[PDB]
Order: sequence, then C-alpha cells, then structure tokens
Amino acid sequence: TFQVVQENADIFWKFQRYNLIVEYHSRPALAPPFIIISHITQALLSFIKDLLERELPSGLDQKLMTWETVQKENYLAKLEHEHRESSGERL
Amino acid sequence: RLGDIDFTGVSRTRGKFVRVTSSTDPAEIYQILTKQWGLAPPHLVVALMGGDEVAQLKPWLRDTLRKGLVKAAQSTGAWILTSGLRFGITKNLGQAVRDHSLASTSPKVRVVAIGIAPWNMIQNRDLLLSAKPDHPATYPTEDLPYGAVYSLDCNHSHFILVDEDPKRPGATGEMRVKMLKHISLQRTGYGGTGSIEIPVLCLLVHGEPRILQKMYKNIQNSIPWLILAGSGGVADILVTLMDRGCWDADIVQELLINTFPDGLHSTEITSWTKLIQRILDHGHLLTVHDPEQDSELDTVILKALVKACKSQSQEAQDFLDELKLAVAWNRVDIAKSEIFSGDVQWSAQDLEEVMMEALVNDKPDFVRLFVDNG
Amino acid sequence: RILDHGHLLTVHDPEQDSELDTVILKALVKACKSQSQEAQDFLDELKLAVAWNRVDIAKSEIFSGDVQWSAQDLEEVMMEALVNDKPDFVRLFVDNG
Ligand SMILES: [Ca+2]
Ligand SMILES: [Ca+2]
Repeated sequence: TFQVVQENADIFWKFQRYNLIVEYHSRPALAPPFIIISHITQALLSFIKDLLERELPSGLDQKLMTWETVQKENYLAKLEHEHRESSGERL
Repeated sequence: RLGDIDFTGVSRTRGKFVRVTSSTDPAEIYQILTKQWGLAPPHLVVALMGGDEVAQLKPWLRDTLRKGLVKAAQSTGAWILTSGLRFGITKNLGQAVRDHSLASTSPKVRVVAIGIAPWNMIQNRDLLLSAKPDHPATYPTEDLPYGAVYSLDCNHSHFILVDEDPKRPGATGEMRVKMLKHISLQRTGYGGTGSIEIPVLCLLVHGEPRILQKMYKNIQNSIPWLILAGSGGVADILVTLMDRGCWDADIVQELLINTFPDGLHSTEITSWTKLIQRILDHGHLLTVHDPEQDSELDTVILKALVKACKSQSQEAQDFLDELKLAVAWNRVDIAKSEIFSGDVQWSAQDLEEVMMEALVNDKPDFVRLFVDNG
Repeated sequence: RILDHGHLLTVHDPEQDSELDTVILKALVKACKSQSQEAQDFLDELKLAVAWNRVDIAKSEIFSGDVQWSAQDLEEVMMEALVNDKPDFVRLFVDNG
C-alpha cells in the first residue's frame, strides 16, 4: 500500500492541496467561536440586501476561445510533426 | 480620403482606408501606410492573387494554406495583400489573420491583412462615404454569393480602395502591380547603419485567364511567384507544364481549353498562350507549393525568395532579408545550402546584424553558421 | 481487342498484392474513371471504400482533382462513415466539402 501511494505521492498531495485551499477560500475569515460574528454579519447582509468561476464579457470570452483553439492547433501540429519524425514512421 | 470604419456584426472591428485613383503614385500610398497609419516597414510581403472565382478551394486545402501563411507570417512583421472583399480565400485568410491577432500575446511583430479592392465592387460604399474623423463610418457585414459586388472584409485592418479608371477598366490590377513593385524597391533601415530590402512574393491560387497580363507584369518586375499545386485553374496548368518540363503552343492551348471551356477566341487564346509561354520562359521566378509533398510553406517561400535573389545578383547585401527570414524560420539547412554557398561572398561586417538577431532570438544553429562563415 | 481495352483489366498477384479488396476497389475505380467524371457514379465505389477502410485509395483516386464533389453528394456516405465508425473517412469527407 505504501509503495503504491508513494509512487503517486505528488499527484495525491496536489489534489489534497487543491481541496484544502478551496475549502479555506470559501470559509468565513473568523475562527470559531468568533465565527458567530461572521455568521451574523452574513445573515444581516442577506436580510437587508469570485476568484474562481467568473463570468467574462462576450468579446473577452470569444478572444479566449479563439486563443485556446489556436493553442490546440499548435499542440496537434507539434504532435503530428513528432509522429512524422519517429523511427517507426520513418521505417 | 482618409477614413475609419466601424464594422458592425459578429465582432466590433475597426478599419482604416484611403480612396485612390489609378494615376496615384504608389510612393504616396506607401508613405500613408507607413507614417500616417503606423504600419512598420514589413519584413515580408505576400500578395494573394486569384481565389475570387466561383470554384473555391477544398476545406483541407484552404485551411492548410491559410494556417501555413499565417504561421509563416507570425515570426516577423508581414503584410498579406488581398482583395479585401468578404468572399473566397480572402475571407478565410482574413479570418486566420484575425484569429492569430486575438491569440497573439506579442504585439511587437504584427501580421497585417491589407486589402486592395475596387471601389465599384464594395457593397454600401455610400454608407462608408461619410468617414467623419470624429465618427468612423458604420459598415454592415453581409455574406453574399459569387455575384459581382461584395462587402469589405471585417477582418482586414487596412484598405486601399482604388477608383475605376475611365481609360481602361483594369485599375485594380495595375495598382496592385505598382504597389508590389514600389514595395520591392523599398529599403528599410536595418539595425545600426544598415538597410535591407523587403521580400515580396506573389501567391497564386486558381487563376483565371484574365490575370495573366498582371501575372506577367509582376514577373517582369522581378517579383517571385508561388503557385498552389491543386488550386484549381491556371495554377494546375502551370504546375502540369512544369511537370512535363516542356511547353509548346499545342500543349498550352490544349490545357487552356481543357481547363477553361468557356474561353473560345483565336486572338484571346493566342494572347493567353504567349503570356503563359513567357511566364514559364522566366521560370526562376516561379515555384510550386504542393501541400501533399512540401507541407511547409515557410520552406517553399524561402526557397523561392532565395532563387529569385540568386538569379538577380550575387552581392551579400541583397541576401540580408532572405537571411533574416531564414533565421526567423530556423531554416539553417536552406541557408547553408543556398545563402552561404561559394556563389555569394560573405564578410564579417555583413553578418554583424544577423549575428545579433540570431543571438537575441536564441538561434544557436545560426550563431554557429555565422561563426563558421566569417 | 481485350488487351486493347486495357482499362477494364486488372491483375491480382497474391504474392505481391495479397489484399483482394484493394485490387477490387482499384479495378472498379479505374473502370469508373475511364467511364465518367460525375461524382454520382463514384458513390458505390466510395461506399465500398468506406466499408473496406481504404482511405488511401479513396483519397488518391476518388477525391482527386478529376472528380468534383459537392456537400450534398457526400451526405449519405458521411452518415455511413459516422454510423459504421470510420473516423478517417469522416475526416476525409469534412476535408472534401
Ligand atoms: Ca533580397
Ligand atoms: Ca460506379
């Protein structure tokens, strides 16, 4: 078991780090007991009145989509060029 | 006549233009292009000829051509000359240039799609006639069939609209040839205390017998031509004639009639045959790009430009722009085989600027080659 | 006279060819080419090429510059290549209109 996990230790820890950072990014800034103040403030703000998952303007969104399409085309072209110069393909 | 265009449609694109007459000096238009619009002297000019016929390119051929042209032009500052009307291969080339511009994170080098279009072929030209300096003319984008009148391509940044000539109705081709020749005679400043020419190439895709006069005019102006192998029209005629190796009147007329049934006129076909005969007779200014075989447009472009320069002169100062293109495209083998052969004599002072360019741009093979060559 | 025709005759050498579908498709395509240039006459040869996964033969002969292919001419063979899981022919049909 130790050998199997240790082979992929980097990936497992990076997933763990993602989960922990996401968990503490969405937490209120106050630690319990004090978190009661944050809860009361949030409830009051809801009654009286993001870094991730953000919505983009249409022009910027289209520019990003075209940029990613160009990157994908370059990646596929490099893959094709690598395939052509391989030993088996040359043979 | 300097006006800006606000393109309404899919994306808010801006475009400048200048109305010109058939008798205008190409020097004034180049001056306007450089200073009045801020376009730096380009390091490569590719002029798109043909592609306006009803017989369009196959999607694989069209995509390969546009992608290869844009990627070859992305290394340095290149101008792509088209008939800036939203139709045919011009529209797709504009789309590819647009896509590269959106995806480019380096605005230092720019690919500019400059259009040279007839004023009698622009849809809603009176709409853009206003061209107020404070208020750019609003121009709607309309996709239209083959027809006879198109709209300016929104993806072309700059336009050169040429009015019809009362004497002869061929002002557009003459203006294109004059601009290409004037650009080819230009000499931009290079680095420090140096100047370089601007490489000019013509790309032909599915020509019609009508542009043969302009093609021969450009050939006479020592401007190299590049021909798409499977383009569809005159391009197949030219590539087949080169494949045979010999061109005679009988074979020329046979191919011309076979690929163009509609053309049936003794004097006209004789003129076309003679034009083609002279075009092939030049030969050194013509090259074939077969995407099945070559599939690397930068290599073919560099080979064509080097062949034209070799047939032109033997001085090293004339090979400097071809060398710059070779450095930018990492074509060390072509440079060694052709540019740095025994035919051309290279001095140490001639290679200083390209040595700096290879050093700054991380081209160790060219650094080694320049050390090897003096 | 039989040899004088020529375009309608083909040789299958199992030592050299050893793939009967390839030779059959080449013979049928040669006969169709010598017959006519319309794309509607190449539809059955194209169907056989799709069924036999002979993408190279189709590209070399059927989809050359000699024969003009329209988008509506390729709809049925596009469906056949899609349903029968022939991605190479799907790519070829996209490439050809
Ligand atoms: Ca030169
Ligand atoms: Ca048939």
